[PDB]
Amino acid sequence: EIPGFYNRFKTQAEKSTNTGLKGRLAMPIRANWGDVGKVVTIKNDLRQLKNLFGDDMNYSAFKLGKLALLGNVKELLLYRLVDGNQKKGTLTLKDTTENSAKDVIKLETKYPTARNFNVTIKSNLVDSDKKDFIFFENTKQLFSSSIKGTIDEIVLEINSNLDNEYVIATKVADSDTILANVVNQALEGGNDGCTSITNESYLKALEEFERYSFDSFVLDGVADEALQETTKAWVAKNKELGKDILLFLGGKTEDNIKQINDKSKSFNDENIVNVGSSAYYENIKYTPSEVAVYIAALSVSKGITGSICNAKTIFEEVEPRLSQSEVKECLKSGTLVLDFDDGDVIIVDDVNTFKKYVDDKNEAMGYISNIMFINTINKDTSLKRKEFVGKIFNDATGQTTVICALKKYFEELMSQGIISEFNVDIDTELQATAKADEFYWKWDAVKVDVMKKIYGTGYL
Amino acid sequence: KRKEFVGKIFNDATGQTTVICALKKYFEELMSQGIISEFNVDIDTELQATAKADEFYWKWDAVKVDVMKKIYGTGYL
Repeated sequence: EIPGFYNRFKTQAEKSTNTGLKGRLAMPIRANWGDVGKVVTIKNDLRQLKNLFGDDMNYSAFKLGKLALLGNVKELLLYRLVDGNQKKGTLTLKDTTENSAKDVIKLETKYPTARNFNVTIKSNLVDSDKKDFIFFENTKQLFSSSIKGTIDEIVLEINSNLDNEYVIATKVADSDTILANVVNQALEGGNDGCTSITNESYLKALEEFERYSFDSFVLDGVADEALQETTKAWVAKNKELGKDILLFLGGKTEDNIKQINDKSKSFNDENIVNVGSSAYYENIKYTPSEVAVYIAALSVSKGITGSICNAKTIFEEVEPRLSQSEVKECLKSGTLVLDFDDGDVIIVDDVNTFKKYVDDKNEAMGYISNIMFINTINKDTSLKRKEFVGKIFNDATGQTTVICALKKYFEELMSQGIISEFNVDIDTELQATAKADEFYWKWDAVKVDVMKKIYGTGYL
Repeated sequence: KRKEFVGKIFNDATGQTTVICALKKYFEELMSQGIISEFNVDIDTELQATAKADEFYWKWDAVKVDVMKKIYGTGYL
């Protein structure tokens, strides 16, 4: 640059930061409003969810999004599910100067929907040629504007202000004629999003979700069986492909605790978590899958350095309600069920559906926190792939560098206290059999536990 | 190296030794860079016996240093 003393001030996030959030979650959702056919990330502010997908609790989108956000996920990734017939609302405007009136402007909702987004056009009381363009939803006004009677400036203004973000205006003809007055005319022709949604839509959503990486998946708070087996196979495929995705599920409200335990027996992969209990938060019930959304969100928000075996929930009630016998039955079945151990609703344990089996996949694998730990180690290691694969020569120096980097990572874990003991070394047994263009290595560790049970004995 | 050695040294033991020494120096330079893990370069006495007096035969083995394409890890907890 030219000589001088040029300041460039950077007080954007000086101390406006907090560290109370973590994790990311996947969400196929049915929605009346918002983008369609894309996987969109949502920051934890619910205002973003409300803006980008509406505020209708009749739909899985807003309700499950609110539950996930209250789960304190750092970034919530959504995908709007639709049938192919799903459509945008639309309205058309016409001129009045000519006896044979001609359509000159068309209004269409910015996102596909079927809501009653309405529009009003009336004569401007100040200027003769101006028309006052006002927009509503069921007469609840969104935005008002006034432009002279030329179509180009009218559509440009209507598309300019983001107060009119609900609707897009397009020019039908290049007229300079006075528009026709409308009063609360709905943008018709749209279709909602709950229309004929089937397993194929969920399959397409999952195929879209293959692109990204996630900490957990919950399947739209829907307990349809065939979707559950499909997602089970999909997660198994993703695991075999090096994508370590965890899955939470919730049974149907009609299922008895015996049926829920049978389903939790049917699932035995460690990445499957079955939720049995229903709950109420704002005096409104939530099916086991709807609360499975929340428990998955809370789990991913916990991340490492935590668990869920007694994490307090937002729910004001829980049902069905279990004695210690029923709780033990559910845990032995691998079911996760909420509890009312105190005046609040409390998560009973960290169990997953796998826990029915014991020894080879160890008992700690029956707990979700260990699976999150293993998936995190696999993810960081598969991040190291690109640092080390195809970039170092397999000699003693390259092996030493790889081992030193992994040792530094595990020592960082040790510094956090997550691991009580570890060692990582070359797998000389397999390294002897290794081909010259490959490397084998081994590591042992001991994750630091957490009190689930405590016992006290008193003397007087 | 052809232009350095062809038509400029007499095919005697001295010339063969000089050629072999130069090639050895080159391969040792490669070794110093670590590109080669092992090598040897020597006169091709099998073909040198059949070689005409105005020509030279030589042999060399080497082992290029590989790179990780595949890596596998196994975990214990």
